[PDB]
Amino acid sequence: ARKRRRHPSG
Amino acid sequence: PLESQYQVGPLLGSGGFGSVYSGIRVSDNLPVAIKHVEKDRISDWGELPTRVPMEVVLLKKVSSGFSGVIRLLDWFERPDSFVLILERPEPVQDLFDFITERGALQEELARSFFWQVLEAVRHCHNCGVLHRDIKDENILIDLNRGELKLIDFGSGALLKDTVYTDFDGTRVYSPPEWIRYHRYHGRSAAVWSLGILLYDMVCGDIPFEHDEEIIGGQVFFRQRVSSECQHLIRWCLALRPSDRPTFEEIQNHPWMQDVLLPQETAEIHLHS
Ligand SMILES: CN1CCC2(CC1)NC(=O)c1c(c3ccc(Cl)c(Cl)c3n1C)[C@H]2C#N
Ligand SMILES: [Cl-]
Repeated sequence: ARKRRRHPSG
Repeated sequence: PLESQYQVGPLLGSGGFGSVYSGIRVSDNLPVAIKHVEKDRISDWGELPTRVPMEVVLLKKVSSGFSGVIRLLDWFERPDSFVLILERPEPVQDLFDFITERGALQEELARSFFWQVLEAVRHCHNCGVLHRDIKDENILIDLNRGELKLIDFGSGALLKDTVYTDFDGTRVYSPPEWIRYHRYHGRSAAVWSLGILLYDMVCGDIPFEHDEEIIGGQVFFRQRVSSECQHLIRWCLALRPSDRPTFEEIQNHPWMQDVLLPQETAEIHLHS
C-alpha cells in the first residue's frame, strides 16, 4: 500500500 | 576513437546526470557501461596532471583491482559531453530494484550486503574520495558472485577534515545537520547515509521522506528487526554527528559479526 520511490540525486 | 572501440547496446538508465548504455568492448567482448555526462550539468571540475569532471578524478583515485567500487576503464571528451566507460557486471541488478522486488531483506542478507558497502566506502575514504550519494540506487549486485559495487561518483568530493557547505546528493539520505545548517563533515554524513541504507535493507524502504522526519530523531521500525540491528541503525542515525559510530565501530558491532562470504551470499540468497 505504501509507495516506494527512487529519489533524484540533486 | 570512442565509436570504433565499443559496440553500444540498450539504454540502461538516464536522468539529471545524463544517460548510460549497455556496451561491449570490441577488443575482447568485455561488458561495459557507456555513461554520457553533459558538460552543461557538470558542476564540479578537476584537473588531471586536462580539465575533467570531478567524477573522472574521483573514479581514477578509486580505480583498482578491488571489486567493491565500479572501475573506470576509459573516458573521452566530446564537444558537449564526456563519455565514461565503466566495467559492467553481468548478470546485475541494482539494490533499489532488488529491494523493491524482494521486500525487506533477511538480516543475514542485509549483513552481507551492508558489510560489503562498508568495505567499498572504506576503500573510497582511504583513496581520498568522499562519495556523498550512498543509496540503494547507487549499488549494483553481481548476482552470480554475490558481490556489490558502489557506483555513481557524480556528487562526490575529495575527502577533507573540514566542513562541507555544498551538497548535491540525495536529500532523503542527507543528514540533519545538512537540513538544518547546510553544513556537514564527510565521514559522519557518510555514516548517516549508511544508517538510512541499513534501515532500507531490513525494512524494505527508507525511514524518512520529509525534512521534519530527518531532523526529528525518531526511528520507527515498520518490520520485525532484531534489537542488535535496530541499535546499530539508531547509532548511525544519531542526531549529533559526533554521537555516530566510526566505520571501525560499525564493523565491530555485534550485529555485524559472522558475515557471509560473497560466494555463500550468492549460493544461499541469489541463485534462483
Ligand atoms: C542515481 N544513479 C543511479 C546509477 C546511474 C547514475 C544515477 N544510473 C544507472 O541507471 C546506472 C548507472 C550504472 C553504472 C554502471 C552500470 Cl554496469 C549500470 Cl548497469 C548502471 N546503471 C543501470 C549509473 C550511471 N550512469
Ligand atoms: Cl556511475
